[PDB]
Amino acid sequence: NLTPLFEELLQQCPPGGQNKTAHMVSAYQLAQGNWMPTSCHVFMGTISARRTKTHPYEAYVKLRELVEEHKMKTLCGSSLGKHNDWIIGKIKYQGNLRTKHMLNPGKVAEQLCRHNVYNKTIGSVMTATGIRLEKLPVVRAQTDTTNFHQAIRDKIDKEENLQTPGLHKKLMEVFNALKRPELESSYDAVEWEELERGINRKGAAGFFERKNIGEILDSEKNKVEEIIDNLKKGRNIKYYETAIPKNEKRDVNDDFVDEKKPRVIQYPEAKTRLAITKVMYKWVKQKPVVIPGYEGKTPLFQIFDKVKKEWDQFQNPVAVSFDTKAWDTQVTTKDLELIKDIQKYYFKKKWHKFIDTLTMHMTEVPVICADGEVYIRKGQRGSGQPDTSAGNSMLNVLTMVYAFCEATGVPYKSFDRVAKIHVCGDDGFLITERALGEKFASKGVQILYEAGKPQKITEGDKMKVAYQFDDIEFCSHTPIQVRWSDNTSSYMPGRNTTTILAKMATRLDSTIAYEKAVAFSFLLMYSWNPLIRRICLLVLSTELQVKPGTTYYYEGDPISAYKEVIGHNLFDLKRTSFEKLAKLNLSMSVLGAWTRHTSKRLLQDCVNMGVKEGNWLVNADRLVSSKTGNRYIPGEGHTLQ
Repeated sequence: NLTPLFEELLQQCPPGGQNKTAHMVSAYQLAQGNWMPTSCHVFMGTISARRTKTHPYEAYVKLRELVEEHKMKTLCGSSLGKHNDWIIGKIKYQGNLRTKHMLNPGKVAEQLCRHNVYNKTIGSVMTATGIRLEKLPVVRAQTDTTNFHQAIRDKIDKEENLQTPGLHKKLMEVFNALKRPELESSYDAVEWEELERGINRKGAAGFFERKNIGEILDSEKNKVEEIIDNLKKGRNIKYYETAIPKNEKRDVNDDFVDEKKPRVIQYPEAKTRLAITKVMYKWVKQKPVVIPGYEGKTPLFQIFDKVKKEWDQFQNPVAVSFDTKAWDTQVTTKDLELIKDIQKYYFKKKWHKFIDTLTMHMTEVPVICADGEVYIRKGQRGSGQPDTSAGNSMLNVLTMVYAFCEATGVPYKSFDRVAKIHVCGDDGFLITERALGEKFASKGVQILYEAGKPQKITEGDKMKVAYQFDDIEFCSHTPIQVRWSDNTSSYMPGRNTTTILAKMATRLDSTIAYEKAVAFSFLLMYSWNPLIRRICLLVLSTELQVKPGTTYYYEGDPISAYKEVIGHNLFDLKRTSFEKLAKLNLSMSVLGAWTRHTSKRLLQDCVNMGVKEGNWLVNADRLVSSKTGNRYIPGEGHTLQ
């Protein structure tokens, strides 16, 4: 009766270990009365209790008393580490972050250095069909300095999560169930050439740097090699991260979902990022993949077909979603230490002192904000570290297998026999049989809280379950089935039409070639969406002399290029799933972004252009060509990046 009240309190208790000595009672037994909490330390949703016949509300006031007693004797003195001392010398002005859990030593001197504009061609195409641009959500919000420091105080300014005693030994036992011993002690640094192939030269400079990635490559390689040398020998470097709001000028990726970035971007200097990537390439880029389920290298237009083939081998498949609240701030020092031990498993012994020193620097990180304010972060992850994707994915896989096995009784070495997991940093889900998944979905919240990865406050304290394939959510997307004219069916990455329109029509800048790279990219993703697909085809049909400039672009003909990645011709897309299309279209009607005329004014504009003589891309749309009589004859075309 009082059970859900206790379930909520137990997610405020400090995690503890087993007891045996004392009777260990759950939130159920507590609300049944006649149990008195001896301690507030929780182990698997149990607490210790003396059978002294209490009132259920006396028990609750007791446990709550024990917890608040604990919380005030625990919020207490962070001595700065010698290797971070150098940042104090650069301090010039008093701090004003008002942080309650990490040092704010002050503010350094300001240093010597983008708004949301429309893509005019793409935007005018939408305006031309009655899509009302003013009703579309804002998709690239820039935070001002005051809400930025608020985001720091709100999300970063925290003490490290308590975790179950012995957790990381258990996680290490999960790792040993899925290591790849044929790769142990084999990873070595890579050559400049391999590094330079896969690296964005626009990659951002840190607070004290001036040159970006490409400029350091061109003229300051010796500075990167010196950092490698220091770390390799175990000497300290002047390691620091810079903090910027999401969608700031320096918010640039070194390598369609961009919602997978936190509000505060924290990133090491470009010299330092190159140093880490040169040595740890094979691990941070996952070449080869050793993280089970890792999908960070699978294209979004492929991922759901791959998952479908696994869903299809279960009697009663369900998927349980991982939804950790602000994952990067929940990463603890013991978590980083676990990743370090795993890296050292795969790396040759000559890089172990490198790995150790890097990790030490990452456990207490000086962070400089854009405005110069300094804070000292304990643990956590900066979203811009080269290890973010690989470290987070591995950490997520271990913690989720741990939680599932503790929850269901399945032993770690038996996970691969009853469940399939997929991860992209903190994002992911596992597929398994309905009984197993429902048992994991109810208990996972409390176990994952005690493992130091609290889940987003869900409905009834259960994790989200998908009972049908296309209710799965992953990388901001969800499966939508399409029908091909060869009588096959496949799945594409679905997402709300309102969100696709806003992403397509807007840009941060400080050219039609870029708009056609966007249109081709969105065509690769969203050709299941008749409205997106037709706008793409029109924009691509604009100024055909101009080559395209941006996750993907096409050499030669975009329609051929499409046929290469997707494996069908655009013209063979017969049908999109009726129900899932209606779901993904609802916010068009809720926001008033379209009207009853919009779908036909768009089709008409395509027919109007496609009946004309020539070779028109719009005629690659099955239904447009149906009404023009003309077809599109492709040239020779290839997808690149």
